[PDB]
Amino acid sequence: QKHRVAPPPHVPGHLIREIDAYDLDGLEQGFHEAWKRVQQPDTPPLVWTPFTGGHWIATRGTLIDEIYRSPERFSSRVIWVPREAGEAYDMVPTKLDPPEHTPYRKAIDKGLNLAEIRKLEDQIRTIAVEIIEGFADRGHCEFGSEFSTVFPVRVFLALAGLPVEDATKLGLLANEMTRPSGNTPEEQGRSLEAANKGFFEYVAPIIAARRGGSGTDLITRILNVEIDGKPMPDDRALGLVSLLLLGGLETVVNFLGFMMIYLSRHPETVAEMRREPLKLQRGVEELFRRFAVVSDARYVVSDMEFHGTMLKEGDLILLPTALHGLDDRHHDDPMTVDLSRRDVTHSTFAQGPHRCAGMHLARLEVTVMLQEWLARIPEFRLKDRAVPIYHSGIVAAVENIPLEWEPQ
Ligand code: HEM
Ligand SMILES: CC1(C)[C@H]2CC(=O)[C@]1(C)C[C@H]2O
Repeated sequence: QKHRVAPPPHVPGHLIREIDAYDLDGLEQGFHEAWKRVQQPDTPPLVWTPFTGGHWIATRGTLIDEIYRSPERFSSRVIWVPREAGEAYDMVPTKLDPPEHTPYRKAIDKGLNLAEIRKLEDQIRTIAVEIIEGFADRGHCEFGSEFSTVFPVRVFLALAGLPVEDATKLGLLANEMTRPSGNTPEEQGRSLEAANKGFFEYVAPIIAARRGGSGTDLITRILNVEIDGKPMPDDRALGLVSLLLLGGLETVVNFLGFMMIYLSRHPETVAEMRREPLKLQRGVEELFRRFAVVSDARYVVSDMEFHGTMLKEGDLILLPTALHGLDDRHHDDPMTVDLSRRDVTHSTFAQGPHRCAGMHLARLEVTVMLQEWLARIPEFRLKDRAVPIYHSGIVAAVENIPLEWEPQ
């Protein structure tokens, strides 16, 4: 039974749509397919749902892109639905608008910029190869539990200088951040609050140990960047390091599952990558267009009319990033991966000042993964009659991906 709120006076009945971002209609056929059901030919650009506390949903790529690019009109002071969870959320610098955001993003970029990420290629490759060689001769694996949940976590924990044994603890907190438990906005607010506290408890001793530290790990490097000519304050550092863990543990893991389910059903596309290695390298961004996983929100700063829609200060707008990359008004045949597509524009990493700081790392992990996978498992398929299981939320998830091949 679903919790419902009544529409506020400024929301007209013709814009109401019953959409549950934490359990989308049609989700059993796929996360991306379920969001695409919302984006019908005559669907208004902004629709309002009475679920998850009541909130708007942007249904077209142009609005999603514009909202992300417009922090003065759409603030990050709340970026989660329901509102109770968004108010409890404390990660840095995602809760900040410019100019407070700027010095912290500069600090993060010191650790995650493209030049720094390029240095990581070979250690990423050795992690990938080690895992793949564990099952490549077997002729089958469960891709989720044997690879996609293992490879990016091992990469990030090594990069962050953290013990691999912490993977389970951190994954459980991350699950409750992005798909918080509860049948009620207040309940989900409390679940996110508890997970966010778990992250802060975990990172606080690490921060204390690495301030002024001599380590070369990502945390030491970012933590010791000065903010306004001074050491980063404790409150900001806790949210900053927690956000790095959240991005490192619950983004690429889920992206890889969706990507691999598609490739397993499209052997002609896999064969193109095999025959043309540059098409793989140049085609990775088209994968990011096609397999968005994040759906988060912004806070309407002022009463306004936006794309013909009356919004009130404090209204929340959910931005399902899949509805940019998969918008048929932006991309012809949007559900098809076309490695040669010239225009790959998407909001999978969002836009504007908060555009994903980890995107260089994400791109490199995916590129190295495909290169090492195809070198050892060049052909593969989804097990006959297998049914992946899908979850929707602020970050989408998929599990049960049994793959099969003839060992080479
Ligand atoms: C498939 C992979 C990934 C996707 C789809 C993704 C998506 C996103 C999105 C949509 C945002 C903007 C959130 C908002 O402000 O509303 C973001 C921000 C961010 N991401 Fe990623 N991300 C990915 C990988 C990573 C990785 C591996 C890291 C490594 C730590 C990371 C770190 C960050 C950080 C620090 C920010 C905050 C940037 C800021 O506020 O200025 N992300 N990401
Ligand atoms: C929405 C995000 C994916 C993005 C900002 C968050 O809080 C994330 C959950 C991690 C980071 O990459």
